[PDB]
This record gives sequence, structure tokens and C-alpha cells, in this order.
Amino acid sequence: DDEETTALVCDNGSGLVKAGFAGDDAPRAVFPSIVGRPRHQGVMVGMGQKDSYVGDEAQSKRGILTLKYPIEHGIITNWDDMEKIWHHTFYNELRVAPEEHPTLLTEAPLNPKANREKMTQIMFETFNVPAMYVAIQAVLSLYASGRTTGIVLDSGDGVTHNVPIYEGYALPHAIMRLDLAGRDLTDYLMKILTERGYSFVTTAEREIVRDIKEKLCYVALDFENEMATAASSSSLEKSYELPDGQVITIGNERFRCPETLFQPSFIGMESAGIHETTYNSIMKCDIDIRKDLYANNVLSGGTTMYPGIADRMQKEITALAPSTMKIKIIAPPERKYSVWIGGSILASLSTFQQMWISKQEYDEAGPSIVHRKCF
Amino acid sequence: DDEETTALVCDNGSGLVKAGFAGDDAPRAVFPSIVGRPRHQGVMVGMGQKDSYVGDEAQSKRGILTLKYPIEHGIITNWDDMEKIWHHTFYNELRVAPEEHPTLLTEAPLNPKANREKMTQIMFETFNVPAMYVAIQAVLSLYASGRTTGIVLDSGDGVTHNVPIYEGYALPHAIMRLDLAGRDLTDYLMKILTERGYSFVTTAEREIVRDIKEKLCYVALDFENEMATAASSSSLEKSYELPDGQVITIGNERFRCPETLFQPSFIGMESAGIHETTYNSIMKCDIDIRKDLYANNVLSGGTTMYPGIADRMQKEITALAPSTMKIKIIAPPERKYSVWIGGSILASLSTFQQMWISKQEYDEAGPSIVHRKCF
Amino acid sequence: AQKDEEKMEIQEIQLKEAKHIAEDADRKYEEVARKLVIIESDLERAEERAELSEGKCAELEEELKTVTNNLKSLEAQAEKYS
Amino acid sequence: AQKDEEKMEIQEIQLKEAKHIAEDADRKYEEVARKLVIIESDLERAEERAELSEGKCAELEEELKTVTNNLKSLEAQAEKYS
Amino acid sequence: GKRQTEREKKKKILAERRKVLAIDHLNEDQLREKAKELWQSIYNLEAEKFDLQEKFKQQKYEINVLRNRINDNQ
Amino acid sequence: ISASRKLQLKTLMLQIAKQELEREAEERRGEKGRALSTRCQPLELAGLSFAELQDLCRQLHARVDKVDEERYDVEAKVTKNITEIADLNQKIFDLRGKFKRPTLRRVRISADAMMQALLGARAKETLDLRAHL
Amino acid sequence: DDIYKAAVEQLTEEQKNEFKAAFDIFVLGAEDGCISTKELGKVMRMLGQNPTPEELQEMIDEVDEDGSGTVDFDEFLVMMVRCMKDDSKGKSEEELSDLFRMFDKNADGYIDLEELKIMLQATGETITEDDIEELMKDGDKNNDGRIDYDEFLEFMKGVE
Repeated sequence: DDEETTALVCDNGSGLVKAGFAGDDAPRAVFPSIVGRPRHQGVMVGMGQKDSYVGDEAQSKRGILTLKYPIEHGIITNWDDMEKIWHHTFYNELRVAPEEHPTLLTEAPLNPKANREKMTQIMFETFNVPAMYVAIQAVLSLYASGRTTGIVLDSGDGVTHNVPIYEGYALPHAIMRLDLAGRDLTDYLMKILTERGYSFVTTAEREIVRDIKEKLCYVALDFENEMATAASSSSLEKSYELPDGQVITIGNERFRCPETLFQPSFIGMESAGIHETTYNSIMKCDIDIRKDLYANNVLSGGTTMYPGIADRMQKEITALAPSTMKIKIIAPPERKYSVWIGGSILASLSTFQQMWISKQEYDEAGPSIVHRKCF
Repeated sequence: DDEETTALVCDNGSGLVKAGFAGDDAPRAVFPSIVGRPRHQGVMVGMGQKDSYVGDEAQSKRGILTLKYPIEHGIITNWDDMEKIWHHTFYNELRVAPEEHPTLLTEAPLNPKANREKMTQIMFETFNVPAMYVAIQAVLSLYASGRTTGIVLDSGDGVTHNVPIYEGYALPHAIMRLDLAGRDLTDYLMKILTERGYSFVTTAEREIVRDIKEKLCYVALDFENEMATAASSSSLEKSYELPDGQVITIGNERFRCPETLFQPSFIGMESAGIHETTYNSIMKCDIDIRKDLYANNVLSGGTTMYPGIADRMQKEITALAPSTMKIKIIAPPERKYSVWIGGSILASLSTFQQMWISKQEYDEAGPSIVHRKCF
Repeated sequence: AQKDEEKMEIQEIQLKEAKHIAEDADRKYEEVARKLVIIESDLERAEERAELSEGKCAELEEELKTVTNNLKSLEAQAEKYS
Repeated sequence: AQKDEEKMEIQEIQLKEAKHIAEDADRKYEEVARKLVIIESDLERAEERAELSEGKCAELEEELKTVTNNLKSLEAQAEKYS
Repeated sequence: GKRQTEREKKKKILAERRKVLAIDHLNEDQLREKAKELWQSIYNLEAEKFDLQEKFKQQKYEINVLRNRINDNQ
Repeated sequence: ISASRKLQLKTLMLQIAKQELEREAEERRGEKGRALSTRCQPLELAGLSFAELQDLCRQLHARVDKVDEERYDVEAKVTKNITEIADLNQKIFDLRGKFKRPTLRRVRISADAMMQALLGARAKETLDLRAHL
Repeated sequence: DDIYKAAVEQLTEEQKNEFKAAFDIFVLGAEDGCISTKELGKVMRMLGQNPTPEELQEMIDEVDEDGSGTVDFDEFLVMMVRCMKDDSKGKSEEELSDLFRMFDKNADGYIDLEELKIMLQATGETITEDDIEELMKDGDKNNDGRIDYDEFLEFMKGVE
């Protein structure tokens, strides 16, 4: 190596922004992507009260803020807040000016064009980066596993998408994007907790319900047997201490919250669960690469971290699939940061070094350059 | 081996290229003759993806390729692909530079002249061989049987031709070339499989239908009795496992696919079957060599490997022929490579060593030398 | 005294985090124990069955050789008959 | 304040013990991960070799069947020509 | 493979390989010294050709081994 | 039998192979020098006239240019061999690349060690807020 | 002894003195220096680079198999040398290529049992039916007719 510089592998995500320099093992700074203006009046003078706390600072003052995520389902709904989040990420969590570093954003499949074009326009005009490239969030997760084939189910917090890939040739007609993800599971858990008496309403208490979901919920291997067991014994009731005391006891809400993934009829969604959209995504592929996709099913994304999901999904697919094929589910322990590790690997490649969208190219063709050859 | 110089007995064929050094028993490298460009986009960078996989490599990546044979019916329709196939055959499957080896191609009877002239021009200009010779595919199959008379029916995969020979004197006015062959049987099988629900459309799935035809189909001794039996019992239904599971059951499609050979009206062809074009080819011969041709009927080529064809053909010819003559059908177990074995024997002869088209001769008369005395 | 109390609260939170570490470590370790045992058992069985198949294949080789020789004999007899 | 200092030092030694337990768990985790990676690789190889053996057994079986049937037919014909 | 291009490249390289001087502007001992230097140069040429011959031998050996080992997959 | 003894025997085998290979390498270099000296007939120009020496030098010039032609042919052959060598290396890389995607990289670099700076930042901000008030 | 003395040089006299201070740390202390047995487990409990269970079983096979209740300086260093990373990286791919090209005297694309036998006897080691046969069971992992390229490529990983 020598001259030259390092690339910034940012990964907007929806729920946790993960960033860091290319070539490492883990993102340098991981912090929730929330921007919360204060809502009360404020009487102390000279306290140095800011007008908007972003990132991990607003998870400590959340008692008097109104947190609001700037990314709803993959798409970005509030561009000013997203710009604020990016500015914070560059200047305070990494402390590297963007004028001297290429960036590699990530984007969900099948997203609106205007979102991607606005993203590149911001990165080139406001932050004024040298060159930026946008990559699909599933190809990176396939990089991180060290494979070159396989069908990856990247169940993030915003949107769950299922991109099949063979021998490096992506199959654009077999991408099945479903909008059920971690946020809907948080809302459903917050809605079923009311059956015991605990009411969480404020946008700050959604974070508490998210913590409950992360620490207690698990995916049942067989749903009916668990529903019958939890209704007779009491070996499942695990307690949890709120941020002020008054411990709560979660009964059969433990495995009913993440069960929504396999039965989206619980939250009123029509579509089939993540156990059947993978099989449908496979069956749309050609008849000769189905064995390889069956054997190399990859899990990624945060929401696939529930204890006991890699067995439930395998059981379901084995039920659906033909009896002869072998069904194997790759669930690496570093699931949460799989997309970012793959992004680092891709940015560190020499063959990839000429695919960046150089600034002079953007100046000649406008923001619509991203849809062109430089994808 | 050592000093000296061995000849390359290549045999283009249509469906399987068979090659090897002269003087052996079996071809050294046998691989399908297909060249398939990738058709999807491709997202992995640096995977080392080539622009065209030829030979046996494209029968393993056929899930994302569009295989296309460069030889339609004996004739060559796509010269660039055929040149690519030859280059692969010489350099990677045999690893012998052509600058130091004579070549012996093979060609079907009654083929267009331009095909043969272009073949010799390529072999002399691009690969720059020392000397090449083109031989009719049926005389070699007669060599391999160790005979010197007989009428040989060489039902390849591209074209079925029927060359009668007596005492070494070929009869040019009695060659009956028919364009029904293995490929049309594959297409007809793929077309009648749709009567049970199995639809194969992609050019990759034609290979799967070809495998079904090879492993299951057989020629019925009597057609009507088999049609009646398969419609009452179920002792014929043999099952087969696709490349992904979902076994299929072939009923009376088993003996209906290769029956097209004896009734070309099934695929709409007007002409008579291979059982009657042989008798017509015999009857065009002189009245005094018909007994010898009756007694020495030779089968060759791949498509004559169906289980039970050497009895059906004998029964049919015995029905047509006069009752006194003895009808005998020579069906050696090494039928598929019979042409190449004969080619090796012919290239190994000392008397033949001065029939090659030497390069200086081509330089003096141009590519039209092949039609001249050096046939 | 107030400074000491602040120190105590800090120590309390750190102890909490440590116990949290302990629990997560134990859980992951038990998980990997399960996977280890299942993988090992299946590996053993797969090796066994594969070796069985290898033995049967060798037997088939010998059978095929016998049949080939006998076919050679019958063919010679038939041609002489002709 | 004296009582608080006592509790502070007690929590301090407890925190050091916690850190050491954390490091021990970390090492165990790395170790078990290594083991699992190795055994899984072995699983891959075992399954693949099993498949190869099974396929070859299938092919040899089929060829045996075909040649045996042909030999039987030719034997019948030898008797016929007798 | 378009031997015209190979011939053009050969002409360019022979221009690179061209070392041609005067022939009738020296005395006897200078002629002898030039002949000795030319002999040393052609000795270097022989050494480089032998090195290339053995290198090509090793190339062919490794090509055969790699070809076989990639063929061993199936 | 036991792993340690077998590894010792393998190490001995490798060392014997390495020593015999070094011996053959020095033998090859010496034989190559001997053959290179043998190939050229030595030049003896003592007592030569202008015509004799000039014709000898001109013929040596022509033969040197011929040697240049021969080396050009051989080096073109060798360059094609280099191309196919690189192609075979690339093909082995492609055949091994099914699982070798995440292999060529560097991980566990910087972020693994820094953990207690966040606690210091929190303490510093709380202390600043308390001291300012 | 030559391998043994090389291993002694691996944990050289400077390393010997550092680990001598460590040994005094994990010895009983305030006694005659008789040297007991469990201290080699104490160094496992102390050093952090804990000796592997394979090291423990090798020690058990050499020491305490008489229930020795103590470990010699020689057995102590035998245990210690197997803990510190005296690795050789398993040579390099180029050296593997050269060695296996030499072993492929017949240039068959692999190494045969005959070539392995003549090479291992060419090193002077007693290669009897205890070898080759066990090397078929141990050295030949594939056992698919010969020793193929990857077989001896990976068979010598991290070894000398």
C-alpha cells in the first residue's frame, strides 16, 4: 500500500447506524438513528440546552424528548433529519472530514429511485465526498459469509428482503421484499403487553418495549405445544425490571411476539411468513440451482438473532421442501454486523477500486448517474 | 511414445465432440459441444467470471447460461463458436499444440461444400496444422467393425445417414440422408411430457429432458401391443428424480419418444422410418450385392443405443425383405464411439499416410483442394 | 461523602454489566455445546454410511467383471454358431 | 462517608473479579468457535464423499443390470441355435 | 493469430535488438577488442537462452501439474 | 504412530528432500555454466589480417542478430506460457472462490480494544454539568 | 536430542530465566525446592495461555503415569515447550510445490506409496510395516488410490 486513502463504509440501516473505516472487523461507532427535539418548556437559564439531540445522546435524555426515526421502511421520509444524522456520524462519531474519504452507503432492494438519487445528491453537494457508491444490503451479507452462492434473508429492523444469488449472478426476478421487520414486532409486543396491565404509549417507552423484546423474547420451535405449556405450568414466566422498579412478568408473550414473523396474519398482514417467502423465492429460480440454494440458505440482519430461529426456520423449510434435498441454514454468530463486515470486505477489494462514482462523472450526468452503469 | 509424430483424430459430431490421439481404443476427451454466454447481470466483483463457458464446463453452470449448439444438422451454422470449440478441444482437453500434429476431421455425407471448405481453411490458417483430411462418417464406422462390405446406418444426434458399401467400392447413388436424429427425439419427448404436467422450456432444461431420454426410453418390439399394455396395467411407469427433487413418472412416453424413428409422421416429417430407408437404400444397389448387404447391416452412432432397437429393426426389415435372404444386424457394444475407433484405425494405416492434404498443396490451390483428388 | 456515593453508584452499574456478560456468555456457550454434539453425531453416522456404500460399490465392481467375462464367452459361442 | 468508602472498595474488588471472569468467558468463546468451525468443515467433507460413493454405486448397479440381461438373452439364443 | 501483428512487433523488437556500427574505422587491436566484447555479448546471449530454456521447461512442468490438479475435481 | 513421532519423521523427510534439492540446484547451476561455456567455440584472433578479422566480426554480428531472432521466438513462446500460467492460477482461484470470498482481508483491527473511553466521556460530561451548576 | 536441544533453544536461556521467575512464582515456595507435580497445572491456571488438553494428556502419558507426584526439569520443559508458540507456519505454497514436484519423480500428478516409501527410506528413518501401513491409515488421509495434491497440501499444514 501507500498513497491513497481509506474508505468510509457507512450503513444507514433503520434503527442502528453502523459505520467504520474499511478493512476492520467491526463497525467503529454503532448508535440508534433517532433525532429528538425537546417537548417541554425549560426554565433553567444558561443550561446549554440544544434544539435536537441525535444518536446515542437522545437515548439518555429520552425522558423529555420525542424521538422520531428518520427512516420508516428502508425509504427515508424526513431528509433534514437524515442529513443531521449523517453529519453527526461523520463529524462526532468518527471525527473524519468527508472531503478526503470515499463512502459506501447501503440500500434495501426495490426501493424508490428518488430516495437513492437524493442520497447521492446530498453526499456530493453537502458533505462533498470524493466518490460514493451504493450497494444492495444483501450482496454484502453474502460477502461476509465467504460464499459465492446462496439465498440470503436479511431481516433488518425496517424491511425484510430475500435476495437469491448463484455463482455471483443475482436473479432480479426472484427478490421477495416484505415490509414486516423488527419495528412491527416492537409495536405488536407493545400491543399485547396490554393484556396484563402494562401500558406503554409514549414514543420514549417504545425503547423500553424494544429492550424487553431483545432480552426476553424467543422463537418457539413448535407454536401450539408452547401455547399449551405456557397455559398450564409457569416455567416460562420471566421477570424484568423497568427503568424505575416495578418488575413485570412476561408469560406467553415471550414467544408470541416473534411468532409474527412466521404468521404475519397476527398484525393483519396478508402475506406469508419468512418461512414461506424463502421457499417461494427459491421456487422462482431455475430448476438446476435449487439444490445449491437449499444447501446455502443464509441468515443476516438484526431481527434474526432470536434464540431458536435457526431451528424453527429449518424445520419449516424441511416441511415445505422435497424430502431428498438437504436444508442447511447458515447463522453466523456475527449476524448483526454481517452487512457491514461484507461492506468492509467489498470496499477493501482491488478489483472494486474503479467502480466508485467519481465526482466529475456526477458533474457531467447529474444525480441520475446512480441508475447508470455505475450501479 | 516418443519420437515420431502421432495424428489427432478429432470428430466434430453434433452433440458430443470426441477426440484423441490415433492408435488408441477410446477417445481421450468426450464433452458436449455447447457454448453458453451468461444471461443475468452479475453483482459479485472479482469473481473471475468469463464471457463464454464451452464444453463440459457449461454443463455444470447451465443454471445461469443460455447453451446453444454451434452445429445444427451436420452443417455448422455459427463459425465463431465452432472455432472456440476447436480451440478448447486442442488446448485444454488434449493440451497438444496443433502446429505439430495432423488432424482427421469427419463430415456427414451430402453436406454443403462451403462448410467443408471453411473447415479446412480454419484448420490451415487459424490453428495452422501440418496436414488435415476429411472423411465421411460412415466409412469409418465400417472400418471399426472390421468388415469391408455392408450398409451402415449411422444415426447420430444431428443427422441420420445410410451409406451402402461393397468390397470397398462405395455406391454414391444409394446414400439416403435423413435429418431426423437424436435432437428431434429430444424435442418430441419434451413436447409429449407436457401431457402429464411437466413443462420444460428453458434451453438448460433440454439437457434434463435429454437425460430422461437416455436413461428411461426404449424401443418397443411391437408398438400397438405396448400401447395397449401401458394403457391397462402400470408395470411400465418408471420414475426419475429431477435435479432438485419432485420425482416424475413416465408412462407410455417411454417407447413413444424413440418410436418417432420408425414413424417420422409423429413430428410431421413426411419420409419413411429408418426401417424403410435402409431397405430402399439396398434396393437401389445392384441385384447381385443385395444378399451381402442384407447379411451385413451395421448400426452405429449414438441414437442407435436404445434398448431393443436391434430386434425391432431386424423384424421390420425381415417383414420387408424377401423371405429367403438372411437378415443380420451388427450392433457392437461400442456403438457410440464406433466412428472414432474407425477414425483411429484409418489414421494408423501406413497405406493412408500419403493421402493427407499437405499444407504446401493448400497454398497452391486454395481451400477448394478438398474437393479435388485428396478427397 | 457525596463523591464516594457517586463512586459507589458507578461500581454498582459496572457490577450489573459484569453479571450481564456472565449470563450471555453462558447462554452462547450452551448453544455451541448443543451444535457441537449434534454435528459430531451426524458426522459419525455419515462416515459410517459412506463407508458402507463404498464396500457395496466394490462388490458391484467384481460382479460386473464376472458378467463381462461371461458375455464374452456367449458372444464367441454365438459367432461360431453363425 | 466512612461506610460509603468501605462499600466503594468492596465494589472495587468485586469489579476486578468481574473483569477477570469476563476475560475467561471470552477466551472460552473463541476456543469453542474454533472447534465448531473445524467440525463443520469435516461435516462438509463427509457428506460430499458419501454422495460420491452413493452415485458411483448407483451407476455400477445399473450397468450390472443391463449387461446381465443381455447375457441372459444371448444364452437363450445360444440354446435356440443349438 | 494475426501473424502480421506478430511480424510488426518482431520488426519493432529487432529495432530494439539492433546494434549496428561502423566497420572500417578502427585499428587492429581495437578490432580485436571489439571482437572480444562481441564474444562476451554472444556468451551472455547463450546464457540467457539456456536460462529461458530451463524456465520454459519449468513452465511446462507446472502447467501440466496445474492442469491435472484442476481436472481432478471431476 | 503417535502424532509427535510421525511429525518428526515427516520433518526429517522434508529436510532430506530440501538438502538434496539444494545439492541438485548447485549441480544444475554448475552444469549450466559448463554447458554455456561449451556451446560457444572460443575466439582466438591472434595474428589476423583486416579482411579475416573484419569478416569474422561481420559473421559474428549476423549470428548475434540470428540469436536475437531465436531468443525472440523463444520469449514469445515463454510469454504465451506466462499468459496460460496466469490463466491457470486464475482458474484455481475461481475454483476455490466458492468459499474463499471472505478470506482475503484483515479483521480485528482497532475497535476491539477501546471500551472504557465511553465511560470516561460519560463521567466527564456529568462532571462538567455538575461543576458548572 | 537434536530436536530436543533445538526445542530448548526455542524457549531459550532468556526465555528460560523469564519462565524460571514464573516457575518460582507458581512453585510452593519457602521449602527445599524439591519440585512437586501440580505446579505444571498451576502454570496452566496462571499463564492464561493455558496448556491444551492434548498437552495435558501428553504430560500424563509421560509423567504421573507412575503417579510420580512430581515433574522433572526435563519433563517440565517438555510440557513448557508445547505451550509457547514455536510454530513453523507449515512452510509456504512455493516450497510445497517444489517438494511435491520432487516427490512426483514419475510426474504422475500425485505421490504414490512407492515414492513415499523410497523417500522416507531415503531419509534414513526405519520405514517398516509399522510405517506406510499406518501412513496409509495416518499419512494417506484420502486413501483414494494415492496421495493427491490437496491431500498432501493440507496434510502438512502448520508442520515442519
